[PDB]
Amino acid sequence: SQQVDKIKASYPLFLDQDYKDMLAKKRDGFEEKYPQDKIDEVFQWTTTKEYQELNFQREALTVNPAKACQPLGAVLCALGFEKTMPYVHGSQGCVAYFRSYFNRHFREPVSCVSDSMTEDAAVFGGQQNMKDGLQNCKATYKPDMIAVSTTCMAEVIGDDLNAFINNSKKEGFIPDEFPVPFAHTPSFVGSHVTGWDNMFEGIARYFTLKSMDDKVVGSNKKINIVPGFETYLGNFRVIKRMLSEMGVGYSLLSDPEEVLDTPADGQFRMYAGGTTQEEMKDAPNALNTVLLQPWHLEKTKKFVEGTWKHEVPKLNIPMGLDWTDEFLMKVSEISGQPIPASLTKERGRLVDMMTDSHTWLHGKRFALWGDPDFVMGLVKFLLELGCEPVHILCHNGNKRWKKAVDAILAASPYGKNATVYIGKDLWHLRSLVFTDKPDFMIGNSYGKFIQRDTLHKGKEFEVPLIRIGFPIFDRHHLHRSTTLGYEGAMQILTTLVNSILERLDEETRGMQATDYNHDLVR
Amino acid sequence: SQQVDKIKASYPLFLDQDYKDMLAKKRDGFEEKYPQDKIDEVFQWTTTKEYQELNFQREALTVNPAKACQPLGAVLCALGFEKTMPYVHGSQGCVAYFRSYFNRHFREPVSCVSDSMTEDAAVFGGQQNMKDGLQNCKATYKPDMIAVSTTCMAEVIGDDLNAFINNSKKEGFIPDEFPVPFAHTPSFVGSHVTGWDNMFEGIARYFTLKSMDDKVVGSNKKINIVPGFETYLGNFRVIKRMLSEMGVGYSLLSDPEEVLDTPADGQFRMYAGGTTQEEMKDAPNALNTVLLQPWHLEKTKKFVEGTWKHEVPKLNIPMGLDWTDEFLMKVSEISGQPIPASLTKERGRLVDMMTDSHTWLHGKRFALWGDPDFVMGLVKFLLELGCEPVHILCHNGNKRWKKAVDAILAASPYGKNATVYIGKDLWHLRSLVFTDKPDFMIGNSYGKFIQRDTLHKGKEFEVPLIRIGFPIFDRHHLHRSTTLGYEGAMQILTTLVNSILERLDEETRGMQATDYNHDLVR
Amino acid sequence: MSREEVESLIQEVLEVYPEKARKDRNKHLAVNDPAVTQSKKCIISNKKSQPGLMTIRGCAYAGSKGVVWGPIKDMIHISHGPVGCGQYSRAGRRNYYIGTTGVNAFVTMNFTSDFQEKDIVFGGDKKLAKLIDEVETLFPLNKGISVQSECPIGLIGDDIESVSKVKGAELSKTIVPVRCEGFRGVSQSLGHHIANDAVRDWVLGKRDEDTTFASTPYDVAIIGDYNIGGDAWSSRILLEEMGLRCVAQWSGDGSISEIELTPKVKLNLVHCYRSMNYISRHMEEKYGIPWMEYNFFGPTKTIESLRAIAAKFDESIQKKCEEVIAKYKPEWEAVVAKYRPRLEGKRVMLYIGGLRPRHVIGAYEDLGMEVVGTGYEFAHNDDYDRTMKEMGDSTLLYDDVTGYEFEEFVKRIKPDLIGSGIKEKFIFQKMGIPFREMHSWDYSGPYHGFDGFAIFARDMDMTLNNPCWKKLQAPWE
Amino acid sequence: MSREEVESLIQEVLEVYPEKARKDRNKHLAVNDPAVTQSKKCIISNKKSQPGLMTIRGCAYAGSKGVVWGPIKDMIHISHGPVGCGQYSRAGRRNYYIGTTGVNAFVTMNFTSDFQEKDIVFGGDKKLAKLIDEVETLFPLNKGISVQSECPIGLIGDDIESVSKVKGAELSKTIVPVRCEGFRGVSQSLGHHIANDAVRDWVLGKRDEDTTFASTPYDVAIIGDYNIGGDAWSSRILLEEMGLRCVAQWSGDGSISEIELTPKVKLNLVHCYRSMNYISRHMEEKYGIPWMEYNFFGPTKTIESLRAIAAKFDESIQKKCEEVIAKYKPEWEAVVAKYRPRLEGKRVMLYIGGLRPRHVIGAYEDLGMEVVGTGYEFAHNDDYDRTMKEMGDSTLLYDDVTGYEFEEFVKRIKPDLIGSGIKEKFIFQKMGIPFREMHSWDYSGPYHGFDGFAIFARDMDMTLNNPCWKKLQAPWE
Ligand code: ICS
Ligand code: CLF
Ligand code: CLF
Ligand SMILES: [Fe+3]
Ligand SMILES: [Fe+3]
Repeated sequence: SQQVDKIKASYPLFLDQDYKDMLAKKRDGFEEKYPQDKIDEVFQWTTTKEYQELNFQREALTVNPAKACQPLGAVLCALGFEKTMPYVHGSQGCVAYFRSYFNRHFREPVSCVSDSMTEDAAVFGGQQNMKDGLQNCKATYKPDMIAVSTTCMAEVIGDDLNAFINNSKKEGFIPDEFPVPFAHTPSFVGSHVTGWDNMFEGIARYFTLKSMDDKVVGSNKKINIVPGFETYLGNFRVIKRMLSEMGVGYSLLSDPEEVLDTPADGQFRMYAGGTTQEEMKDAPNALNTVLLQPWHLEKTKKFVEGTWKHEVPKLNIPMGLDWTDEFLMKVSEISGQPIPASLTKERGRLVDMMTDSHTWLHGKRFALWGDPDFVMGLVKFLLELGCEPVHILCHNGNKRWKKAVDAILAASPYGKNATVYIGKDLWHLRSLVFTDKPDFMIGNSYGKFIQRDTLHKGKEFEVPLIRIGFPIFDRHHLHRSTTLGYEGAMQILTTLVNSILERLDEETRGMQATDYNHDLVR
Repeated sequence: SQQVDKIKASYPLFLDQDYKDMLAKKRDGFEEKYPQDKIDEVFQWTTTKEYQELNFQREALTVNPAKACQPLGAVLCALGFEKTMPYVHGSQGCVAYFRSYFNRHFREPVSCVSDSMTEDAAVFGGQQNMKDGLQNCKATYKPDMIAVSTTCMAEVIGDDLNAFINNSKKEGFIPDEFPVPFAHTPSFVGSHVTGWDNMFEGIARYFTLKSMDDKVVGSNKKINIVPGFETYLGNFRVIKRMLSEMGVGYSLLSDPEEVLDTPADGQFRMYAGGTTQEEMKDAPNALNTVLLQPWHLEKTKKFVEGTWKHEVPKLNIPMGLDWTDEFLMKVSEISGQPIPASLTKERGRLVDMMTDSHTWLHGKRFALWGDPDFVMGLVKFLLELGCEPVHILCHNGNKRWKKAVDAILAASPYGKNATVYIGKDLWHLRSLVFTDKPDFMIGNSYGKFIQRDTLHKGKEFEVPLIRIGFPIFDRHHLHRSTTLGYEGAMQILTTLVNSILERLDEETRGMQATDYNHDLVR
Repeated sequence: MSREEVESLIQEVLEVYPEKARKDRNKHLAVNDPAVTQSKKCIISNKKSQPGLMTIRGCAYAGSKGVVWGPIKDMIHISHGPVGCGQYSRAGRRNYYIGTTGVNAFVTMNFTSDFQEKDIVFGGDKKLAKLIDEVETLFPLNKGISVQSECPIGLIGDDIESVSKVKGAELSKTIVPVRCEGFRGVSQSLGHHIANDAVRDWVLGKRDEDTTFASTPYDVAIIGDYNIGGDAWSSRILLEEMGLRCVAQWSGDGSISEIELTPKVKLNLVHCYRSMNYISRHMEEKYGIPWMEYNFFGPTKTIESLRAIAAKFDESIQKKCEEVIAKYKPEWEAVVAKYRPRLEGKRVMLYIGGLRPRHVIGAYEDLGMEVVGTGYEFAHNDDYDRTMKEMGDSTLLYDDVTGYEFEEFVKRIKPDLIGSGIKEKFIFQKMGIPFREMHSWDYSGPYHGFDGFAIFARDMDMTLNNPCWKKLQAPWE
Repeated sequence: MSREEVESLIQEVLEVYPEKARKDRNKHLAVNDPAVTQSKKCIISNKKSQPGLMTIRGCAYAGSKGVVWGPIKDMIHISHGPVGCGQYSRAGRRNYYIGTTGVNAFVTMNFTSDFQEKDIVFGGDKKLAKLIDEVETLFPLNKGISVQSECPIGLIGDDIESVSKVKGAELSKTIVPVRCEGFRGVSQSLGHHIANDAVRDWVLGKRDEDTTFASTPYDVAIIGDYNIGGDAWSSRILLEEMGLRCVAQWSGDGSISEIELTPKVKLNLVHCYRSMNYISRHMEEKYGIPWMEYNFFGPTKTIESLRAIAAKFDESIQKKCEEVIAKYKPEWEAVVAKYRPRLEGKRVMLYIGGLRPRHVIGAYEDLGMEVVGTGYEFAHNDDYDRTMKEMGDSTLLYDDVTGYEFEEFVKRIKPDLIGSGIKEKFIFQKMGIPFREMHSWDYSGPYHGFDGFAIFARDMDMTLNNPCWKKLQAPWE
């Protein structure tokens, strides 16, 4: 039943007595559900150390992974160029899933097309699909550039992107002058960050490789910035603002911040802003190229050093205090522009925040996961605050990245209890947080379920989740936040310290039981 | 006992068995504590409507007030001018309390002096105290200006500020040309916002009243902005940024954002930034003067219209979409500067955020409290979101403000269940949230206890608190947030929607009981 | 109205396509005529999408793993292949269930084989077998395994049925191989078909020789209800008040035991004809169980459906049906009285997958709201035969509508509300039109039954009459 | 260090003051000599502050309401006057307690008369009587009412003792008027004195004729412990393990019943001599109860104090004291072994109120840390008499030190750590020096006893050796 004045959604409508009775009747009659004591015993067993060893003995089964496939990163890279349509050669289900993922994260329209290859394409290839798709896309959505990536179907059947695009141009399906950069993005290799890297390398090669004769390094007095797979608009904004404050000419390649943050004024803008083709063409003339996330931009680094002849600096991701400082020093050295007083004041403000919150941040144990550059930057920042990262997990990381993170940890006394796991999933992390309980988790929305499991063991065993990373589905507008630079560090510090304080307030709200510590001032 | 590897603070050290037993025998032996059933019955009685009727019959007793006294606002106003020392004529305990309050809110050094008036000054006055204090303050802390306010002792004994300052100047204790503006701030009249108004009126009169002969309105092509009692640095920053984006010359009077947000670079800056004396002297040359919080700037408005001859516009606080639009239009009309495209894009982005979060924000019931302008702006924004303010409380409001808020509520269908209370305290609000439970509270840190009280009645009766306002003691770095303009609206919207989502996640975390609604995507 | 105007609009929208694409798309757009009962002469459906036109359709893997097999709670479903598909489809569908996740229920978890280059080159049958071993090791309370294939599995020739048979024999467990490669078919409909065939072949007939279950003359099985936000529950309780016994529930909050016990029921109540008509017809031929379609959207449809179900049983069930209708009459009458004045005269455009574009029309009309256009992602010509009689004259019908097409149709028609998926939501919100997700109920619900009608009306009113839609224009613009 | 350098520093700091202020402040700064016993010959304390010098001192209302009367939980304390006083002092002091807040305990609550213009002009005695009636109506479980006067109450002709007398007689309740007007005295010390006189006059002697309480030769009363962060609790348990019975603790987690029962105890254990030596001496004179000081800061002071209290009793208590010392020896030994190497050689400077500047020196020395400077906001000459023999040679002593003075001294001596209140915390933090709040224990604690020693060492280590202090200089500047 429903009351017209107070209508209940699923929660709490299904906790009504009639619904509870009907559910119990269904379960007792036709489910053949295991007895509750058996369920509790099995859950308790899954919370033990022997189950953890059995879980870490996994080699073939992946449970709750923390990575996506390459064409997702390829689409994100393609969305960062002016009037550019992402075009995934293969099946349309992949494109539907990519659009759903990006829509649920950004809450913004995401444009992407496919040529909808079917079994006929599996038997005879997808050249006709590519031709018809390019013609239809250009005729309908009128893009200035079509950026082609691939699904696994095309990669397995070995579709030749170069031959297909060339034949489409020669047969007149698209104009010969129309830019159609392409990239092979096999989903069985790497993750979405690798797809972003491949797509960027393809676009840069298309716009540069044949025009290196007239290029002189340092001619346009600019610095190239390659952001990589980035899902926080605040990071693009903060990098642009910091470079503008220092008085440094720059060219931010693959900037999607406008198309993912369009205004709601009564009209739908399919394209908005983005890196221009002139910027891509003039990129080799820059002084140098800086990769914000070098641990998944290796192919781009190889192409830039080999072709553009740019001495790409060895810089970590500009996260935290020391690494942001190093990035600023390097950019000042390359450009010759001194660091202004505004950035010094912002850095001092961040240090003041650290000194204010150090008493609450010290000694906290965190289990964190995400992308390699993001994870290593977060670990560095946590070590800057006196926190103790305990379980560091990166599903798409490699051995070199693990060695670098181990070297970072060995440089701080707060990293003595830290262990880095690569190739592991969130079920491994569930076992780890059950056996070696940290104070908090840091990661994407998928960690919420883990917290639920911990709360089933007990309130004293619950591990609260802090949502930093990608994707965040259960919260609104967190994608507008910043993680890079001093502003990003300030945001992360505020979020962490307030999470600690909120948990402490929750634990001491019990009246006449634990409220002696329910302090007004913290 | 303590474990050297895991040392416990008060919580949860006092939850140990020995401590619980020692508390037990203490209570059973020497406290003569009332029986527990009596305590539960009395608490339950305090949660009823009859207790509410008795509570609202209060005439002489104030329980848990939500306001401070005038000299606090006077000190905050004085801190906003260049190298200006706040000087409170009266007793030093008041200054200690003011400094402690402001340090606990801003987590920053707060400078203020007193003349330490004692019993003798009750029969002789504070002339000698004023002279010696002015001399000592100028000699030691070297300010360019000393802004004098008063405590209640001086107000009750009727110390003449003008005569005291004039005699101190005449007898050589301070130079005759040294600016010493003064203001009477009786604590038994109004609240801290009234003290801010009085202090600003005193400073403006001191710097203008005798030099209005050569002043021509609109000669300097600037717009004066009077912020009022403000405790969010982000609002000063956002007003500056919005006026700079519009290309509008402005003079922000009483700007404390720098001295309350100094960097930590190894040196202590007692003074930082602030409104200059030349700005105060040239203020009459401005085109017009805009009061951001008119409901506690009535005396300043009277002085500005009477002396400066400025036609102060009738503008509400620039909180939320419509009122920010009105403020921007008025500034455009006054200055002749058209609204740029950046502000239009920011407004459209705020509208997009509203359209994204409207499903979760609609129908929510809020009990909010704070200052009059802040409360009315928050109510307007909540009505823009489809939310339902139910208990609107303003301890320092008046009848005209109540009528204005009632007119605002009557202009929206979402204000049908809204009641405005003036002169009431947080005990009244506790009764209200017990008898007519809203979804959330919005207010300062003092509301946390109310939440605790509700949690004692039951988890289904708990009312979560959202910390917007002043003061915030139990959280870190919230004073850097923004409440004005589109940026402030975006921050408020994100905070509200994420509070709703966090409460929903907490309510549906129990396994096999309520987890069917523990959705990954919201 | 103005059928000629709608036809001219269709032509103007189609003008931008190339010749072949325009010719193909002309057959998928139509002007409704209720007198016509043969939609094949009016529209065409269930055909391949035009390349590069931003279609909204999914794949067969979405229709099998995400739609049919996924809600089954006591089963472990392995996304055999690379990591992307299971990750994108993990917990994206709000098929509610009751259970301890990770112990006895596994709906919201992502099991995958995580194919690498070595698995592509050398195969993955050994990986699949030893993965099944690990699954039995770590999740002892699972009541069966399904293996949903992705595109490479069909491409590289992995022999998963043999592996499933051998491992199931060796562990005495039900292992169901499903060949739901995304390239098969043109949409999720073939995924539905493949999942139904898998259920028929490997699960449905396991208790053919078992005659232990006690049967009553009032045994019904709810087929095709996936418990989005709880809809199935909100339906089942009504069937419980009518005197019927719901033995099985497919597949939302469904158990493999319910699927096994389904052939023992006396009647099948198919909610989603599109997804489970295959299994319903197979049950009709093999076991003689009659089936009927029903609709619980809005008071009128639910009352009519309840009377129709009561007609297939004796007089006691009819008396109980009249009792339940009388009991629930005041609630929906009050809901109508509160919300119909706020929604009278509002025009709606719909675009959902294969059932809801026609099932929700009655609920909208119960609030005095008219639908000026509908369409389907993947429906067949029988679905259009059904919906063409449920719309008014000169209303727009679209099959596999593209983003540009749908946007232009909205710009011309200008409806008051649009109901589609997440991929159209923000597009249409930025154009100043209220939007409701009709797949996930915009994270609200249920909408089925008398209890769901109140939620539906409240959501429609809160979105249609929201102040946010009146503030899209700057006062200075 | 280098006595002559310290005098030169004192002179250089003093040069900036005018002649009167400089002459006054010269008497409040001293170079400590442990041989000197009479502190009157070196430093002058408990004098009026110089106007306009940014002192840290509070008022008598803070010393009475905030310090003595406030922690009493079952009493309702009315801040009679304008609204600011209670609001600034509400829950600012971490005097912990156990109770149902708003029902049987009222510590974190703000009760005030909220004086307006009409109350200033025409008085507030009638408002006071009405307020007492409302308090009895709304809080029936309160066990007494105190009325703390603010500045206007003393200034205007309010007569609150008469009102308290009549209302208490009518209501059969204890109503205690306290004249703690902030202009009385020069600091919180006179507030302490006035509160002690109020306790003596109105509360302490109510059970003089009552002899129903059972007495034990091991009855002790904790005096001057206000349970900051649970400090008193961490002490009481130790006194419970020695075989003693603690009838009362004043006043943190204190009840009016404990205050009434105190004259029945056999020994008084005065923690804070400064605040409640008056009541201790009055009890000694009137009831013959001996009193003695104790120190539970650090293992050495705690062990010495426990041995002294045991010596005040018979042989069994001494034996139990030996067992408790042996039982707690390994714990603090492990704490020392873990934390002393990380804190060896660190120099500290302290500026706290009346007791803590000297009471915490032993704990720092137990970790190998030297106090090079100390001072008091409001102490008397006896506190300094104790401090000189507590401190080392050539260390600085300051009384009512000003902000400029303290900053200059810190910049010259350059300590590794500073312990003071909130008003100096951020000032010294921006200069790059670790800071610990010694009033509220920086929202940590307890620091008393063996359990508190671990927390003290951990806090000192985490603040002293924090990385944040190594990052105040930008690499480019
Ligand atoms: S009462 Fe006194 S200032 Fe003895 S007014 Fe003050 S809780 Fe201090 S050095 Mo705050 S004489 Fe207590 C004190 Fe010491 S408030 Fe606390 S820390 S031991
Ligand atoms: S020295 Fe002490 S704290 Fe000061 S007033 Fe006097 S008792 Fe109180 Fe009170 S309301 Fe405000 S804070 Fe004062 S000006 Fe009066
Ligand atoms: S049509 Fe459907 S969703 Fe597409 S792959 Fe095929 S079953 Fe799957 Fe999978 S890993 Fe990524 S998302 Fe594809 S490119 Fe392959
Ligand atoms: Fe959006
Ligand atoms: Fe600070």
